[PDB]
Amino acid sequence: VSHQQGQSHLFECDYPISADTYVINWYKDGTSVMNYLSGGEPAFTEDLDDRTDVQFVNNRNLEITNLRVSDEGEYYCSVIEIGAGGQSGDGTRYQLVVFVPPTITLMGGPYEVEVGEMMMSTCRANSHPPSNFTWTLPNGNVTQGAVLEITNMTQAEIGTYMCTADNGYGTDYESVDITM
Amino acid sequence: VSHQQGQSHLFECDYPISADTYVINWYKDGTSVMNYLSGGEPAFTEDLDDRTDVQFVNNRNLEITNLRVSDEGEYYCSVIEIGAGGQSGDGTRYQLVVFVPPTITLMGGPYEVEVGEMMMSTCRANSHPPSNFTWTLPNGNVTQGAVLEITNMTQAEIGTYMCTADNGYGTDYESVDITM
Repeated sequence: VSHQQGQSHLFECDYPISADTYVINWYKDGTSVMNYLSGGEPAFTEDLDDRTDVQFVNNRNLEITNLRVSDEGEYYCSVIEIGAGGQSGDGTRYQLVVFVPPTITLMGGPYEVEVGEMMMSTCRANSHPPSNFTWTLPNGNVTQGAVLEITNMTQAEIGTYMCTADNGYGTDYESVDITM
Repeated sequence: VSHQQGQSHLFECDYPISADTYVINWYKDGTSVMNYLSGGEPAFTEDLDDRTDVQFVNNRNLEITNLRVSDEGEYYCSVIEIGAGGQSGDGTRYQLVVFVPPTITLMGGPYEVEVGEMMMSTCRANSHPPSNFTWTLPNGNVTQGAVLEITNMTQAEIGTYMCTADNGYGTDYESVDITM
């Protein structure tokens, strides 16, 4: 399940609780990030320690109201019923994705090139997951990879070059002219 | 055509230029934001003045590489051919949308309410365009509007309440418990 940064997500503890007294834990990648004893107060731990944007709702469910990329991971609750006939088990496991669409920045040059000289340009992008890159040359040809390289500048190489960055959660492009 | 903030957009001047000497202007909502004389240098004006993230590519096209919400508007180029038989005309008009998905923040209370007393909660969201809001009550009933209001707290009103914000370009929600 995916969201962008700053958005909320609520994980449901869907284990059938039937005891008057019980303990709930929420786990992130196998480590407890919240513990709760029925009738008490939820205590948030580890990655969720010192976060003001976390909530325990309906005495069951975990909510993070200001998602960060670092919040990504697998979440599930474990329930322990206290007293006679008391059972224990886990809720459904959820995989949280917090994505950031690509925004490109370009590093390199020169973009004005002497005949017979060279240039290099590295396309980069702020994103999550990390993006895949291509360069599109003035002739439409698509090159795979973040690095654009011209080794022997000719009248044939002058034109508009376009980087594209795509991480499955959005796309960005940026065009620059290479001239003599 | 839509993008998120920080992404690029390139507007094409698709007027058929056939003169050796010509002038190109780019307009935003009817006001010139760039002028260019063939063989000279592009000069960016008005809203595009003092922006380092603007480019004039292929002696034709306008590019903004760090989009802001304020960049929204209608864009088109106008071409003036200089000399004998010289013509003039406009390129295609484009409508640029720069959206921000909703991120909710909640304002109000109390969320612990005395019997017979009242509470109010106002759901808000950072977004563009501005979002439409609903509250979902513990009984599933969906109320339209950003404001949640409880006037006579009863055992019947306790439970989880959920605001949803949606602006056509994404959705966010946030759940809070109202108890006695």
